[PDB]
Amino acid sequence: LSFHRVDQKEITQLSHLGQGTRTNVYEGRLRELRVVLKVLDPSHHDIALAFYETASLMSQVSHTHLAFVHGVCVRGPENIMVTEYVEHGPLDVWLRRERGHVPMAWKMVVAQQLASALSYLENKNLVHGNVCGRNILLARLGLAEGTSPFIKLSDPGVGLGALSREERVERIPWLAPECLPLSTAMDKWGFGATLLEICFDGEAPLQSRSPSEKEHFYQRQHRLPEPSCPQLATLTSQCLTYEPTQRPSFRTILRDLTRL
Ligand SMILES: Nc1ncnc2c1ncn2[C@@H]1O[C@H](COP(=O)(O)OP(=O)(O)OP(O)(O)=S)[C@@H](O)[C@H]1O
Ligand SMILES: [Mg+2]
Repeated sequence: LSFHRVDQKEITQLSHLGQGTRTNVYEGRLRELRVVLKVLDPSHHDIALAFYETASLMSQVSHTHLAFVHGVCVRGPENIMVTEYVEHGPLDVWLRRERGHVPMAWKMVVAQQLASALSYLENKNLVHGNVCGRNILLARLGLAEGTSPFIKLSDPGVGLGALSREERVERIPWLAPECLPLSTAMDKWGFGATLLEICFDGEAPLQSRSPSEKEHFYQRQHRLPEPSCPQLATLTSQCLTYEPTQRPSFRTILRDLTRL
């Protein structure tokens, strides 16, 4: 309910960027700010409500590493979330294109930035539910001498609670295992999975596997792979622990990363 209604006349739709979860995403302009326009598919009212819920919740938080949500445009039957365009796009796509050339120090800066934003959300007691490399956007590349990367975590889109089992399974291994059959504990697991994804240059474990085989992995409660670095491995394994209450707080995660 508490979100800004963007007028259709204030937005200009440019190029199609990709399909998202129940969406098509376009570059746009907001009268001018550079934005993305997330056009909801024709949906049951409960999906639209979950879409509105995200826009409302995201409009009331602020963080240097959270992408802005400008509001929602209702254009006839259409529902369009209007969010900040982040210059260099998704981290996973970028890492895959740049693989082999990204130092561990760079990855540790990015990790700390993400842990900072999630520590703030944990404090606000706000569930994200879609922490993954595709949703970490690069505002600054930080490869050049004297530079440092700068990320922004985007909104979760249609809230996890409204999605089907099939699309929850597709979100494995970022999806917390307790969510397969809503606590901020789930974002600790997504963080851990995103750290693995980053360490492996944008390739998450279990992505060459079928949906039924991802589901089976969780049902057997197999442990996800560890990175080579034992301190980093200690943190990822702690985050990627099946019992949610055994996952460390983001205050603790943040402290551990700062020493790395
Ligand atoms: N904030 C942004 N800035 C720049 N490009 C973006 C942004 N958000 C999305 N994109 C682009 O749009 C494409 C589709 O984005 P997705 O994140 O897959 O869509 P989505 O509607 O947010 O669905 P999710 O993340 O499953 S809830 C991405 O591959 C990016 O290239
Ligand atoms: Mg997204």
